[PDB]
This record gives sequence, C-alpha cells and structure tokens, in this order.
Amino acid sequence: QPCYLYVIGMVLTTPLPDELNFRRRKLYPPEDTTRCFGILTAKPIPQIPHFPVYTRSGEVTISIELAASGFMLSLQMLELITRLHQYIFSHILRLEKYCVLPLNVVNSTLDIDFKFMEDIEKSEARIGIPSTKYTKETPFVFKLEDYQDAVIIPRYRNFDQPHRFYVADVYTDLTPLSKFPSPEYETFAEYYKTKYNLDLTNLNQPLLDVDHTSSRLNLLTPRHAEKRKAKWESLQNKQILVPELCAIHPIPASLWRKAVCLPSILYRLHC
RNA sequence: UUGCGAAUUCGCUU
RNA sequence: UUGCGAAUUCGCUU
Repeated sequence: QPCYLYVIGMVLTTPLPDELNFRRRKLYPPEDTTRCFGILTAKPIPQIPHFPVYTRSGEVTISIELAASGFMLSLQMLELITRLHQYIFSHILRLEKYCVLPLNVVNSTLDIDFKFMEDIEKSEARIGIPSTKYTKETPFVFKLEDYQDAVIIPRYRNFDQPHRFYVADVYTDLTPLSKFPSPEYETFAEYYKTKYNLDLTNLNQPLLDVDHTSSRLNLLTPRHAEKRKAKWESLQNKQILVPELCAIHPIPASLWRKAVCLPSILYRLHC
C-alpha cells in the first residue's frame, strides 16, 4: 500500500504580548528548530485551511502540507514508526486511545527521522528514571550544551509517575553550596543530604530553573480550594534543581513543545 | 489557564 | 464487603 507523507508545519505568527505574559516566560517559536512532526497515511488528507493553536509562547498557525506521495515503506520501518506513534501518546503525553512521526531536514528537504527514532528506543531514559553511578573517581560531569534544549526528571522521587520539567534557565552563578531558600537548611547540598540521603560528586555545577511540562489537551482557544493548587503549582515553578540529581529526557524540549499541540491538531483534522 | 493525599461538615435516593 | 457532588482545615515540592 502506497504512502502519503504530510508535514505539520508550525509558525508563531503572533507572539504572546507583554500584558498576557503573566509568568514572564521566554518565547519559543517552533520554526526555530528544524525537527518537527508529520503524519503518515494510507489515504490522502483533504486540503484544510490554516488554523491556530494557542500556546505558552502565543498564537501558532498550523499548516498541513504534503511532503511526498505514492511511495513504499518497508515493514521494518512501519513497525518503527508505529511504536514511536504509541510512545508519544502514552509515555510522552500520557493519554489513552494513521501514524504521527518526527521529521527533520537531511542537510531544505524534510524527511522521516529514523535515527532520532532509534535513539529514543535505545535511551534508558525513554520510559523511567535510569540508574546512574556517580563516584569520586567518576563524578557527574556538567555539559552546558546538554541542558540547552532539555526536559529533565528528578531521579530521586516520584518513581511511580516521574515528573518532567523544561529546563527554563541555567544559573551559572549558583552551586549546590549556594544558600537554601528555606532557613532550616543552609545549602542545597545539605538539603538533599538531610532529606533524601543524597551525596553530590560535583560541587561546582550551576543549578537549574524549571517550568512544568503539563498542559490542557485543547488549545484551540486562548487561555485568556483551587487556591491550594495555585500555591502548589507556583512553588513547583520556583523550584531550583540540581543537574546531577536529574536525568535528561531523550525528547528535546523544543519538540516536546510541538508534541503537546498534537491532540489539538488531530482532533481538529478529524472533525 | 497544570496536582494526590488525609481529616471534617453537608446536599442528592424511598 | 457498592456511590457523585459541594464547601472547609491540613500534609507532601525547592
């Protein structure tokens, strides 16, 4: 059966304006990273007009364009594409339900990203918290570049259902020896040692700012006892995390952002 | 424009 | 050997 390959093109046509940026976030135009999502089908998709999704960075125009058609794909790659499609909806978006898949340029030409897919399948941070053994002779090593476009997960808690945070900022002027925001602890180091019996091998690493990854499923409209949830969500966002204590997720942050738009788009397309 | 957990008071059936 | 709904007080993050 011949295939049709469609790109879910994405542009931030209207950036979030000041009076709407209450949380004072950075703006993230999806068109600043080449990797993105597309749709694979056994039957073509009728020409649908441009429609908006409303994101934290503002108004993103969605566009479904045909990449290729009438081609064949090996059963092997189809099994790969399908496994990925399932991965994004159950493990990445945590939902319950032809094929959605990542695309990326080859060197202007956009194509199915099989390498990136095999990477995800090979990651030991694809599903849960991985086991990493830092000692004095093999201390945690900080690579600033690995934290430029990342989603992270605390290795030390929430084993059942791990949290995922966007790295919002890297604070080069802080260390695990920096003063703790709460008085009962002098330092982050002491805090993680006192509370979680955690020891650090690297006392010179910058600390990380974080932003929660969760969002509502429907973004077709702008976001413009519940008090207890607001206080909690606020402290969640104000958390400062130690890089050594977190695992980096194989899905980069700029693609994680595009992925949370997907239910809004599939739902729109099929209605 | 996003949480689970524990108490407590109360509405809803014939 | 089986419920949903509304208030309220509180614990859990850094």
